[PDB]
Amino acid sequence: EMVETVCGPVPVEQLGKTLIHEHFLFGYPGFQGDVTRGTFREDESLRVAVEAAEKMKRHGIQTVVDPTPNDCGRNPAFLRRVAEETGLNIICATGYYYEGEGAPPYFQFRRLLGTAEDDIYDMFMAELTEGIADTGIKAGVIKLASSKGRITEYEKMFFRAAARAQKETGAVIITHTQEGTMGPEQAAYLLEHGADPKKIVIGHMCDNTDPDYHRKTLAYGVYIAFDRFGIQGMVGAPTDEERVRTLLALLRDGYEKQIMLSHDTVNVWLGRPFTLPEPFAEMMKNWHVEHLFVNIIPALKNEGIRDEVLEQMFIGNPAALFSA
Amino acid sequence: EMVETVCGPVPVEQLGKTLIHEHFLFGYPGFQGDVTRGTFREDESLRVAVEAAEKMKRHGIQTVVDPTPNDCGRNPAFLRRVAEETGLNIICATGYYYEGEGAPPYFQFRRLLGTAEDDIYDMFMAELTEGIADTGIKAGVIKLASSKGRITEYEKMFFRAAARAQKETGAVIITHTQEGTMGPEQAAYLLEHGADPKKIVIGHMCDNTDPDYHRKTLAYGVYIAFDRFGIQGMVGAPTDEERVRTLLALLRDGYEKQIMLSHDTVNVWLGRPFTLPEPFAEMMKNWHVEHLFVNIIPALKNEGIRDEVLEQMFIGNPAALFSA
Ligand SMILES: [Co+2]
Ligand SMILES: [Co+2]
Ligand SMILES: [Co+2]
Ligand SMILES: [Co+2]
Repeated sequence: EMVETVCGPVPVEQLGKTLIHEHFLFGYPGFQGDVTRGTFREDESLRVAVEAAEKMKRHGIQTVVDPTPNDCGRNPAFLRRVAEETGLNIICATGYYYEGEGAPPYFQFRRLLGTAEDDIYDMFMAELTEGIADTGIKAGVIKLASSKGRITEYEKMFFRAAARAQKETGAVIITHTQEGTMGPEQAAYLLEHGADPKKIVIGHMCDNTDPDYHRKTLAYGVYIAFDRFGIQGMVGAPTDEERVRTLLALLRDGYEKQIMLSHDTVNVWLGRPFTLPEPFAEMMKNWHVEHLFVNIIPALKNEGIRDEVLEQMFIGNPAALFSA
Repeated sequence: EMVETVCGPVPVEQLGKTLIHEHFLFGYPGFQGDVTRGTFREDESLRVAVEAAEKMKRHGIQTVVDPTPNDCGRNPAFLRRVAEETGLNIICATGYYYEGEGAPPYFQFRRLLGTAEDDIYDMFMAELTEGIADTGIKAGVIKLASSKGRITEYEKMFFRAAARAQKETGAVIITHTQEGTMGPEQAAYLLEHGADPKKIVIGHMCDNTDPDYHRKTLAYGVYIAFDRFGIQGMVGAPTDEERVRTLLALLRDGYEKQIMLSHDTVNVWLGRPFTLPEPFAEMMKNWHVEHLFVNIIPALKNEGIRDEVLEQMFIGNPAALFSA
């Protein structure tokens, strides 16, 4: 009946309205090497992160799951500062990213030593049950990620280790899927290694616009997340209009007890600042923590989606997910 | 007349006996994610690094070039602690590793933004002429690295930026070659982009046992390094016996003014500790900073190599390399 947050154990019944997937900080692996020109400005970063948290609170959000991977600049102590300042519950993750935006050399080397999968399991257990570094903060979810059209040999080590850790702890698993691929495959592979579908959220499912793909994933009894609302503009990637269309089809089928919504925001980028080209920037303008509440939810309600269904997704589902 | 060390400017004439390629600290990208079980313990690490420095001093070494890449745990302030304690000159690098043991996502993303190559040049210039982070330490070399059988599109950004920075600063370039490939190609590519061959060291040349490959590289007028003595058994390394065989062939051809020797030690590993299996462990037993002096140099002298040739490699060559 408890979940580990960056401020310690909190009753699951008190989580309330939740965003299942947002980042306060995030950096692409390699950002650390660009420290001279891409300094981490902690004060300004905290101010921005706190402002984001306050924007969430204004729409009734009480809890955020921040699944920033261990190799992507995860900073539990920083998250704790945000939570202490705002009263928001923040749940962090233990896990590594997928190969293309991860840092595989370290555990690839340990794989050559023959200990990598066991080391990963040990890491998960340490961070779920003991604490991260010297912070005293425990992770509340395991973050998994796969590549485009493939769960690689490297990635599979983490999947297997995650299943082992989940069996021992009852921990929630949150995943990344790449470019609308591998949803059913992730669910199937985790379940074959004994993971509990009621403790799994298959992420970035909104990237795929074919509802049959979602239904294949939902068939495993897992949660799915439409967690990238506001991200638009890349070549073959979907629009919010497409995301909403897909979501409406699944709600019509009665899948609301398996669906959660988020934005996958990056409120503070680690490394050097950057700007997107003007056409791309305009397309990305809705990518912020208020977008679900100001734009998407009103659109769902315009289509006749009832408040009880919306409450199921934002309140009921996180409560059920984190409950034994 | 001067080179930047971790303790500031030192006259090139005062560098004396030098090891061209050793790591006080090193981690494979991703080590940061295993912080809980693999925390950097600074007091013990400093004790070990200081001991390594004292071992090198006992054999007359006055200077070490530590080319730890920016994405592999480079810590200039730590190197400065070692140097302040021991009086050893330590010269550090600016650069990123090759793809397979690097963290490319960050600069791959900036390549997509259209700024990466200019950003890398900016970083090199900042770190060579201003300082690394808030340390006040300037790098004295640029570290470059290529993959097996090719210099990738990613890697080439760094090669071009390095040639540009060299033209501007006169900085020395130190390279990594992967599995005995791309020696000639690196030299050719750098010179094509205006780099000075008398300021370039093509590294890991000892991995290749065909002296024609070395002669092809040497014809560009660059330095080469047999810089991995002690590494045998693993990663396809030749044996030290094979390294010595190749080296003797080149010294007898009269190439001593273009050759330098080192071990490429990792004195303190970043991340979780590890042990090699007993067969591998035994093969790697000589991989330490005293090996060239206790074992290899005596083997060379047993093969008729004179003190004047040895002094050319360890004293004359580094002095020439770092001189205008
Ligand atoms: Co993701
Ligand atoms: Co994310
Ligand atoms: Co190397
Ligand atoms: Co090295």
